[PDB]
Amino acid sequence: DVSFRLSGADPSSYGMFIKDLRNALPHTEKVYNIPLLLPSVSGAGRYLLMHLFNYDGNTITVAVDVTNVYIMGYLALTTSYFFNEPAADLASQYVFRSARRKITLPYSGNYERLQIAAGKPREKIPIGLPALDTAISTLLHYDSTAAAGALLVLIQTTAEAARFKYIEQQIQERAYRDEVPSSATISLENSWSGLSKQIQLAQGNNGVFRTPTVLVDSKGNRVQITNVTSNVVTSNIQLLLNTKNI
Ligand SMILES: *[C@@H]1O[C@H](CO)[C@@H](O)[C@H](O)[C@H]1NC(C)=O
Ligand SMILES: O=C1O[C@H]([C@@H](O)CO)C(O)=C1O
Repeated sequence: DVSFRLSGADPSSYGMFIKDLRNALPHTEKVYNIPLLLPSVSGAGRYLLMHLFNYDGNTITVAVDVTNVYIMGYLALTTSYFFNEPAADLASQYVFRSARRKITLPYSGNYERLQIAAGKPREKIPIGLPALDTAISTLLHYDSTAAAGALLVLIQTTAEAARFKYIEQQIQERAYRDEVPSSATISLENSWSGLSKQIQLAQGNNGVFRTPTVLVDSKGNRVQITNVTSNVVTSNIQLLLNTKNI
């Protein structure tokens, strides 16, 4: 399991948590020195438990699929909550089995469905460590509209930061003040699968991408990523989605 405590959190301790989250995910190989997540994992071992505590020290446990860093659901006190999707249904066979009841959220976990539920695109939802405190607090007691927003914050501050050092850094800058995510953040989030695939295909193409990946950079400019010498690959991305799962 991994844990994170908002009380006393600072950029350094958040960065530590994110490192621990990345290190909790298994891989047998690296591709251009980036850990390649497994194609598949059998049974219960497929799910990592991330214990999160708000500033007041109340906690939720979040279940994360170690093959794709997707959040399946979470436990708040004696009640479990899972997305309305086959993968999370499965997860519910293995995790939080002693919850007194299980709620299926009225939406799947994809960004587009969460945004609709939350009533706003994530461009307009501030993120940061205080937003994460708020999100944990929201999730402690069921409210599906509010939870959609809290889940968007939760996903981006945990899984997306684990995937991209740049997003980790964004959150670090938002340690004590939330701000909407930069376009670059959105762009990386949206491109993780595509980036992951091209990086894997580049191996056999001398580090060159079969299809270039268009992103938004730190300056708010469009950039075209063609090969593994880009900073996106050498410095930013930290985990690759197996092409088996694309
Ligand atoms: C690879 O990427 C670098 C960094 O963007 C760029 O300057 C260079 O032209 C590209 N090289 C090839 C072989 O495509
Ligand atoms: O395809 C997606 O996977 C994650 C989701 O599973 C939650 O982690 C996400 O946000 C998407 O849009």
